[PDB]
Formats: sequence, C-alpha cells, structure tokens
Amino acid sequence: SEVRGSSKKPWKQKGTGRARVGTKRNPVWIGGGIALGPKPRDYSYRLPKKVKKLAFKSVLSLRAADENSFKVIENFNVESGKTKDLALIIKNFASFNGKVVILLGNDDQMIKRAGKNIRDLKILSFDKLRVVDLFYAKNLIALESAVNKLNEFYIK
Amino acid sequence: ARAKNGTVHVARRKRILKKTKGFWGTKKSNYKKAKDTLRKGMMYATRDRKVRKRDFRRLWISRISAALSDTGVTYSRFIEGLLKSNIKINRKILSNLAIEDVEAFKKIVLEIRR
Amino acid sequence: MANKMKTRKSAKKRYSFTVNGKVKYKKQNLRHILTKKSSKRKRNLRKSGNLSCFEVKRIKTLLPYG
RNA sequence: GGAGAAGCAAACAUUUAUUGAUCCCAAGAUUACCGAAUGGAGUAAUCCAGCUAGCAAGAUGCUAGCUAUCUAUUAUUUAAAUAAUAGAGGCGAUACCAGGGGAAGUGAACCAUCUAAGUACCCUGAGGAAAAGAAAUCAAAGAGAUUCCCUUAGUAGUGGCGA
RNA sequence: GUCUGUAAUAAGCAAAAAAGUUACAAAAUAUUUAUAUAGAAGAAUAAUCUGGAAAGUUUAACCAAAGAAGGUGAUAGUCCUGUAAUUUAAAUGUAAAUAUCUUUUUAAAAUGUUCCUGAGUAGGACGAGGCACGAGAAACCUUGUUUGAAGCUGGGGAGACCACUCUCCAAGGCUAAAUACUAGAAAGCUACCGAUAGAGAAGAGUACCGUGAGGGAAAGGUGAAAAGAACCCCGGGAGGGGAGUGAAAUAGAACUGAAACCGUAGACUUACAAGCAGUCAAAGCCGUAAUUUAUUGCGGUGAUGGCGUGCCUUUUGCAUAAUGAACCUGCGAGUUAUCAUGUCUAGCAAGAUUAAAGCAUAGAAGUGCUGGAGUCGAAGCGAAAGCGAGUCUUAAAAGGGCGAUUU
RNA sequence: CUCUAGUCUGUUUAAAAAGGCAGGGAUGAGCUGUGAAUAGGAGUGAAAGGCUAAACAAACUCGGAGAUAGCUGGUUCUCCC
RNA sequence: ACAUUACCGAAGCUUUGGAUCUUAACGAAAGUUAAGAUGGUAGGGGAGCGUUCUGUAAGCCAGAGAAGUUAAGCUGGAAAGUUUGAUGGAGGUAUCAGAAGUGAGAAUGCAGGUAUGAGUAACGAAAAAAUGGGUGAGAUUCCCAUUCGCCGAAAACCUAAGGUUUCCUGGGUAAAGGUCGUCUUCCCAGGGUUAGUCGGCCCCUAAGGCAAAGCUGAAAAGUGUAGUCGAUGGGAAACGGGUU
RNA sequence: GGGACUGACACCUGCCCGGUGCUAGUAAACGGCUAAGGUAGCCGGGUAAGUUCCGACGAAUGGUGUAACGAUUUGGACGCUGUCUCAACGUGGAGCUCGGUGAAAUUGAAGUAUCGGUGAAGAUGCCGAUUACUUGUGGUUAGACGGAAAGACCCCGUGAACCUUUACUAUAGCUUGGUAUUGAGAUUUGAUUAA
RNA sequence: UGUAAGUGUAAAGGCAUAAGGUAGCUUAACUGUAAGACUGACAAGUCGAACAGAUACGAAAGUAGGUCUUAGUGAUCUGGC
Repeated sequence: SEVRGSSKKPWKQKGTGRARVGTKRNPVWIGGGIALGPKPRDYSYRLPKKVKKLAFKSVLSLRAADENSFKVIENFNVESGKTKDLALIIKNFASFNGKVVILLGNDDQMIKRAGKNIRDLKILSFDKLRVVDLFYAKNLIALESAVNKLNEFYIK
Repeated sequence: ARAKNGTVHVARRKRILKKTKGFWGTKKSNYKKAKDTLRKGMMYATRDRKVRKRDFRRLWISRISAALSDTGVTYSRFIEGLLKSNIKINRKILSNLAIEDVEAFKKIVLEIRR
Repeated sequence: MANKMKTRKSAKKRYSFTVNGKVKYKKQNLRHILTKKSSKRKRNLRKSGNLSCFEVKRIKTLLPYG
C-alpha cells in the first residue's frame, strides 16, 4: 500500500493466458511491496530495579575478585585539563593492553574532558555506571572517593 | 538487517553436481534434473547394498552346483552331508575353493558322500 | 493499551467463576410455560449448577479478565 | 575571500583576473510573454482597443502609464450611479485544524436493526497551530478556565441484549 | 451642577500604574559578542622492509576540549580538507530588555429604598441529530416545524418526575502556553538500503501507451592517473596481429565474470539393438601410485549381467492418459505492535511493581535517581441488601451448592 | 458514390472483422465534408439486452482497497523420540 | 493324490562391528554393563548446522595476496565443515551473547539471459522485367541509356484534412529497410518557405458557449435577460510569363 | 398535443363485468370463452418409386382473402451445365533444391518398438512374448486421452449481477387531513358548560 | 378351560398379590429438600431410600410428590399479571 503505483488490475482475470494478479505492487512481483518486512518499533524496556542493582553488585564483585586487573588510586585531579597527564597516569597503571575504565566519586569535569579522547578509555561516575563497560573492561581503575561513594550507594 | 548473501544455493548445487559427474545428457549439469536423478540414485544405492548379499549368495550357490555337476551328488544332498558330517565351511569359501584348488573341493565331496 | 482484549459481554452476563476454576451458571427451562413441568423438576431447575469441565477452557477464552 | 576564472565534465583557441576577478551572503536594479491575469476578447505564451506622453505619428506603426470584480468604510438620496482608500481572488503541505455534505466493500458466517463510521471522499474557511477556552460547570467529592497524557477501564451502560 | 452670588458636586491640571500575546492603538531608534543569513584561526611523523603505489610490516615518537566523518595510488590522530573548544556582521531578517512613545486611575473603605442585569430567549408539543447511551423509565445539549415564560420575593442543574437541600447565575465578545502537523531548511544519528535493493526515478514521471482523464519502465563500476594504443602489417572499414603506455591491455568503453547456452582438441565407448538413463557386479582400453614389474589400489571410460513405473500438489487409492514447471540465475510467504493465558529463565516476597512525568550529568533518541497515582494477591458467598471462614437456598449447620484449616 | 444476402480465400491471416467473385440502393426514409448539442443506474437506440473511443445485462480512470471468500494454489536447512 | 529325507528362499530370526534413547545395576560423579527400543503421514515435544548485523572487536588474520566463483583431496551420524592450487586485487573474521527482510524445486510466480521447435514456416498480393555502360574495394537490387511491361474518371496533376524538416546540396553505412546495397522518408553538416490582391487575422452573424442584473439551490452551482464570443457561411482588390 | 394498440387495401371483428385495472359502468382494457362455455371463418394429384410439398386454431396480443412487390422460406417444370457415374489434362501463386535474411505456439527430461495382459479401470516406460543394422529427407496424422481457451453444458458456494411479481422492507412521486403562512363580515348546523 | 378377557389413547414390555372390576372416604394432581445413580460431547432428561412442615386414607403398620410404565411437546431474549 505504500509503494508508488496504481491499484488497477494489470490484465483481465481470465483468457489472457497469464498468472492471475491483483495489483502491480504485489509482493511477489519485482519492485512490489514487501510482505512481513521490518517496521519501526520500540526496542527499549526497563528491567526491575532490584535485578539491575544485583547485576551491578555482581559485576563489581566479579571484577574486584582479580587483584591485578582491578586497581585503586588515591584521589587526584588533572587541574590543567590536558590529555598528556591523564594518559601518563593510565599508561603507568594499566597493563592489559585494552579497554580501561576509570571510576570517579563525583563529576570531575576536568578529568572527564581530559579523558574523553584517550584511545580505549571510559570514564564513569559512581552513580552512572554501565554494566557493559564494567563487564568488558580489562583494566578497572577506581578512586577511593569512588569506592566510598559506591559503598553507601549500593549498601542501601 | 537484510540478510541476503547468496553463498548458499550455489554451495548446495556445487556439491550435487560434484556427485553427479558422469550422468547422461542434461542430468549432469542442470540443477533440477541432477537433483532428481541423484536422489533416486541414493535410494537405489541403499536398496542395492542390501541386495548385494542376496546376489552374491546366489552366485556362490550356482558355482557350487556347477562344480558338483561331475559327480553324482546333487548339492542339496551335498549340503545335507556337509551339515551331517559337521563341516561348517562357508558358501563363499567353497565356491572360491572349487576354482582356486579343485582337488581339495573334490576331496571334500568324497568325504561328504559318506 | 492499544489493543486490550475485549470481553464477550453476552457471555459475562451468564457465566461466573468460582475460586478454583469451576464455572457457575443458571439452568435453563424455568423461564416460560411451567404448569406442565413437575414440581421436583422445577425445584431442581431453580437451584444453580456448575458446567461440565469440557467447556471451561473455551469460557476462559471468552472471559479474558473476569 | 585571496588566486585563478569563462555553469552543471573536459575538449578547441579566445579573453579577462593582483586596477582584487570568479564565487558566497545581504540589498538594489533589470525583470519579455502566458498564467489568480484584472481594458475587452481568446484555441494559455495573442489578436482588438479607449485615453495620455514621446517617436516627421500618418496611412490597423512603436514605446511608456491607466480603465476587471467583490466586500467593508463614506464623498452624495451607501439601493442606482460613479469617487475615495482599505481588505480579499489564486497557488502551496498527495500535512494538521474548524464548518457543511456523507457513502459503499465487511462483520453479524444470510440480511433489513446495528457495525464498519463521521471512515474514505467532496465542498466552504483561515491559522502557524487551529478549534475550544475563565462554569446558569463537574458532581455528592469539595473542588474551581480550556486543551493534551498516565490511570480509572474494557469499567459504568448501551446493543434483532445478536455481533 | 438650566444664569449670576453661597453650603454642595462634576469637567480639566500636580501625583502613579500599565500597554501592541487577550486585556487601547500607531510606531521609531539607540541598545543585547543575542540569534538567522556570507567567514576566520585551528594542534601533533621519521626511518626501514615488501610492493607499481604505504597510510601498511617493524622500530621509536608527538598531539589530544581535536582517536567525529571523508579524500589521499594498499588499511592515516599527527598528508589535505574538516572535527573539539572558541569565534566574522557592513547590510538584511527574527527576538527580548531599557527608556522614548501611547493609554489609563488623577479616590476608597463604607447601610437601606428604587432602576437594570442580555426575549420569540428559558421551557412545552411534534419530527431528527450529537452525548458511551438504538424510545428504553431516557435526563441533558444542539436543533427543524409550532407554541410560549419569569424579572433575585428570580431562574438553571443535581440521568423520568415531585418535594427538600446543595451548587451555579445563561441567552455579549476575546485569550498566549501545554497539544496536531513537516511538504520542506540546517545541523546529526541508525544491529536502515548498496543497483531485481533503496524514493517510481544514483539518469525521470523521462522514453513509451491511450482522444483525454490517466498509466508507466529498463539502463551504476576501465585504470592510481587517458597516461585513449605513436608507428607498422592484414582489411574498404570494423576488427585483429606487432610495437609502446600501464603493476596488469584473456585491464582497449570497461572491475570480480558463475550457471543456463554454444564450441574446439585429446582419451575411451558405440552402428543386432527395446536403458525413468540410475544403482549393484564386471572384462577390456587409457591415466596414475606402490609391490622389481604386471599383479593389487586410487581414477576416468565402460561391453555384458541383476534390480528399478521422474517429481510436485491433490485423493479411500496415481507411472498414471489428474494437476504444475523450457532451462538457469536473482527476487519471492506465520512478522510486528498490545491484551488474555500457559511454560521456561531472572529477582523479590504476604507482598510484588511503578505509568505518565520531573531533576541531574552528558549531547551520549542514554541510564542513575525522583515520582505509588493505579493494577494484581491477601476471603469468599449471595441477584442484591448484607453477612463473613463462612455464605446462600430455608423456620432449620437439616442436608447440600460454592468456599477453607493444609496459603 | 454508399451498403453486405450468397459463396470462397483467409483464420499462429496482408486486415483484432478484409479481400476475391456478386448483390441491393442509386432524386431520396439519399450519401457525405466541416462545426456544435445529449455522459454512466445516465445518454442514445426505424428496437437486435444494440452502441457510447477495437471489450457494455450498467463505460473508463483515480481513491476507499491489501474489499470479502466455508474455493483453488503456494508455503524454503537438518536430526532424534 | 498319498508317503520318506531335504534344500533353496525376505530388510524375519541368529551372529559380527558401530551409534542413540528408556529402564535397572555399578560408580563420588563422569561414565561403564545388563535388559529392550527405535517404519511412519497429520500432528506434538526436544536437540543442532548455516546466513546478515550488533557487543565482545581501537582484537585477530590479509597486498608477502581479503572476499567470491573454481580444480582436487579430506573430515563429521545429517544439516555441512576446512587444506592445497588456478583465478581474483581489496577487506573479512575466532570464542561468547543478542536481534531477523535468517535457508526455494514448483504458486498457468516476478525479472533477466539462453535453448527448443529450426535454419523449418514466412520474407506481405498472379502489373514483368532484361541487356549494356558509368560510379565504387565490393553491383541481378545504385546511377545513366536502350527495349519490354503496368495504371491511364489513375497507380496522373493541383489544393484540404494531418504530419513538421521528412524538402535541396554534400558526406557516410553502428543500427534500422523483412535480403544485398555505393542507395533510402537512415544518419551527420550546410542550405531552403519573401504577399495590399492567396488562405487567416478583421468587421458580421447560424447551431452553440459564457453571461452583469433578476430568479432558483447545503456548498460547489443550476437557469437565464441585456450583451459578448463562436464558420463548414456572408463581406475591398491580379493575371500572364520568366528566373533558383 | 401525448400515450397505447393494430398495420396498404377488401369482407368481418361475435359472447362474458365474476377477478384484476380505469372513472355501478367501461373488454378496439389486462383476461376468459361457471360472470359467460367460441359466433363468422379456417383420400386425391405429382414421381417407375415422395416421413417433403400441393389439393380435401380463432376473430384489433386480430380472423379470412388480395393486385403489385421481395439479395425471404418450400415444391415442381423447361433450358443449361464436370454437381454426380469419373476423372484426366493444362495454367497461375505456394509447396521441392540452393543462396541471403529469419519466427511462433509447445517444451520435467528421451540410448520413446509392437502384441497379448495387468493397473486411478484406454500403456512409449510394468510382466510375458515377438519384431527391429545406424542416422536423415520428402509425405500422411493413428497415438502421445495433441496444443490453444483455471468447460460455456451439469452441480456446488447461506457467490455476484440483472430482470419480474398480488415476496418482504423502505422511498421518489401522487393524494387526503391538520397547522403556520391566514384577515375582517353575515347566517344556522351542532356539541359542551351552567342558567 | 386358567388369562388367550380386560388395562382412556399406538404398540411393546408387564399386570392373579392382579396394575382388571366395584364401593366408601378423600385431594399427596403437596411445601422446603435430598444421600446415592442411570443415560449422556455439552446443554438436557430420568430414578431415588431418607429428613422437616402440613395433611388425605386406614384400627394401625404403611401408602400417597398424578394417570401400569414407555409419546401428548419448545431454549434464550422481549413483554404482561
């Protein structure tokens, strides 16, 4: 019904010697419509908050189980906002040549906009975590501010 | 999300054509005729695999019966004496014996006639 | 909410559900000519009954919410 | 904005551009004829004029500027008649809104009630939103204009109590 | 305040408040690094190896508010254009704010008598429509044909109607925002498409068909660069063969170039035979590997023997002379959105769960909170009132119906 | 110059209704050029259920519309119970 | 026909090798044994292969040769899977998990290419061609010449209705002309239509159309007077000859 | 002027008002012939041999005759003929061969023989038996239940469309009454209410 | 002779203790109900001891919830009393 064209029967029902047909844009015909094709749809849904919380606890435990890949660094800040300094800090810590996720205890805009450009880096605040990033992160670097805020964030 | 890549049908057809190499006429190249002839051929292959046993046993029996035509022992009686004297040799073995080494088979027959 | 399944009103007005599955209903033949019908027949027709277990699945389809 | 440019692609030989081009943007000028087309008429892109100005204007010459109609407001005895300004004509959105007209294919395994459905479509109006909008209201709760959502809820009722 | 002169009040003038988004109307500038419509700046690579070509291999850096996306001879953060964060406004357009300007009040708290407070209107009769509500007990509103009121000591409404009571005050006219819509403009995104796809259209409603209304196709790709094959030979040319360009000319108007179809060459078999063309056995010939070498295998052909009624769909039943296909290659059908119910998985638990929507950060159509209005369980029975582990049928637990105390 | 009884060719024809032979009308209810009027549940019809752009027991185009079908056809990879 | 001893004869039975499932036993379990049980449409349940995209993946594998057909060989119980070559010259992709435009042999299916009939029917009217010469690479089909034949109230000439360069000169033969072609209404370039007396325009009206006003209708309009348009009609003017 | 009916002309055109139309009547109305029972009229010859032909239902949806007329139907006679016994020859366009150009429908394929049988019940594909060197061309269609047209006939589908009716249900139009448009007079026909 | 007669009404199965016939009394031709079943897709249909109230008949025990049994019938919706 949405392909351009007329809805006239291309030829008579009987007597022509051809296969019966109703409209030119028949899904069978070339250039016609498409039967049972894709239509716009809402893929989003919201999980129960308890399940989401339990998943967060589980992934954090799974990451912290390993001593080397999970590390904690004393609070700092990049007051200059440059990228050299942050990159130096990562390349001092991280070892597994891959995704690195930094956890923060606040919204330190300087660090965030200093790290927005590193190669394989993801900066996350404590209250805005993402399970995919945590789960696939091969190096996980947290501040002790982030540790404390996570403690009262998820103890409740 | 269109999922079209047609590297499948050519694969099926290539395997079929590979197995249908020596067939007559258009049955060796066309997809439809090759598939029809191959599928009936495989069923024939199964049936015939079971039939080959019957065919070969029939051949062995006929060969034994031919090798005994000389003497006066009809091979029903030969099988008779064979079992009765407790010689558990095989139809294939006897058939091959009558060709490779006729005198051993003849001695077996002399021994059966008892 | 675009497509909530509609109940079958003519069935709602005649069927009722018990707590664990059975369906309650009012018996027929006590609506009309009644002089000829025997008294014990009428007394049994007055009291309500339960349907056979063979209709319960279809009825549960007819009354999607009740 | 700065070194090329002569459209959308180069070719062939001609110029321009550092005297700031080409190009982009803003504004202005020019802006044939048809077309709501409106001086009349007409087979749309074209014949026929009325009046005024200039072409030696002139014997069916050319150019420029006016004369269409409706409604509101008055210059008058707003009807008649001209005059004066003001607002409209048509197109665009194979979208939205308001008003008017309003089916049929179907379902009810028929059909005539009903359903589909104020649906499609037609017509009249404007807007950027429209319509509606500040209670002689909701409604038995104490609220307080209109409209749009989540719930109430497939509930209350209605229906050849059939769908 | 009919005129003059007094107690006694109006018409103007000090003093203030608003106003082109309704609320009076018509503007005009300055002014706002506000915005729309042209722009500017803009970071950080050398060597080596393969190769025609490096951006790639490898060894070491540097930048990053810029590792968004393209082009660059093979795969670029640092080659070019752009990108982050900033930022060009003479002129034009759109916005507020400030005065100017315009307009208004140049007064209010205060008791009872009279005036008005919206008229063919409210309502009723008949015929219709809209309200979820089809005349049904059918309110109420609009409304065609008729009839027809009260004047706050009032009237309308409270789903027939009556009484009381509680609310409201019509028959005058405006009103932004939240809301619908995107033909399009700019900036972006995609578990969206990659030439039978995607808009019909990568070239367009064109070619073509019909008197007209109208209907409506098919056709993308050389090479990194034309650097388009100088010249020579055959030929009228076309075209091909050489010589050159190029990494390649079975890259020469075209990339990768299959199947259907048409061929050439070599090997084997076939002209005494009745083969759904196949399978099971099998001599000879040819190719090939082993075993000292002509007998066993991998192979291709195959005389001869045995068995065997193509396939699909439809029927009690088909090789059927029932149906369908020229072949080949592409395209071509149980999906999505919600509700009911069952099961599985995950989580909580006599509780479980938020919807709309808001805030914060980000620009990253997220996901972390806020938000409990509502729904499903926790008590059912009875038409209902109502009663409750009991309830209804009944004077009766007197017997049963539906429950439960064992969720 | 206008019409088509009878017969034949043709009938995957030259022609989606002709041609080869013939016949009727041929000063009149005549033929014909050039304009105009009558449009779909309507028109027109010296009247056969004819015609109305080669198809008319209700024209054509677009839209409703992907109308409804108890009817027919089709429905694609594998294995195990 | 009646007796004696047999044999052949099925995917049955028995035996050998291997696999799955149910039950039972053993074993910590994995599994190892015993028993039996597995024809199968409709239809029910369960277990997998393969395709595309997404996260894993700023990962890994590629110009020292990706993807794709393509020859041969090999593995898996089936869907199938991956090694060596030729061709190809630029992107694919492990594991895990998710999502479908997720798998074609047919619907008198759609689209495209190519067989078949078949080098067969036709090559379009029973008006008829023949010779010589010229042009040209090439002539039964072009041009020229001489004969013959056909139409001749035409198959001739001059103007409409229509077509719109098809007209003339020169050059050329991809296609197209039912064959061939030096030729064409084919293609390319250039050239070509001169009006006071012709036909229109114009001044008039037939049928007809529009139509202020008036009248009638939900709208849109329908009727219709005064007027204005509407030729195949009626109205000023020319004939002969020559030239490209 | 409109509609219906009949159909030059000639002789005739009768009976019936129950039913149905029209305004008790009307039939040159629909129709019939108990309402009324239909009035007039409508073997022989031909051939040796003749199911043909010629001569001995129904009255204005007309009956019975009729000169002339007719690309109308049927019978007979004369003349004429290849229509026939009976075919042969000749002419012209195709067909045949070669050269150039070059289709169509159909098409699961095919190293597709026949007879007697069996079988979704008419066999190219099965059984038995028989026949047959391989491959073309020119002829003819017996078969391949040939090709072409989802059989037009039959039947089915709670199919579709059209038409008819004293089928059902609405309605244009027509018609009647009341009311608004719509006033004033005169008079007695009454009803009702009391006096 | 021993049910072939007769059992409102068709036929069958039954009826001597008669369910046949006669006579007296009488209205159980009841209300609320019901353990447990047959027949059955469902909806329906049929038998039913026994309990409470009110009786009828009989001295009482008991019987009586129509007709010897097996056909004499019609859902739902709507409307009336």
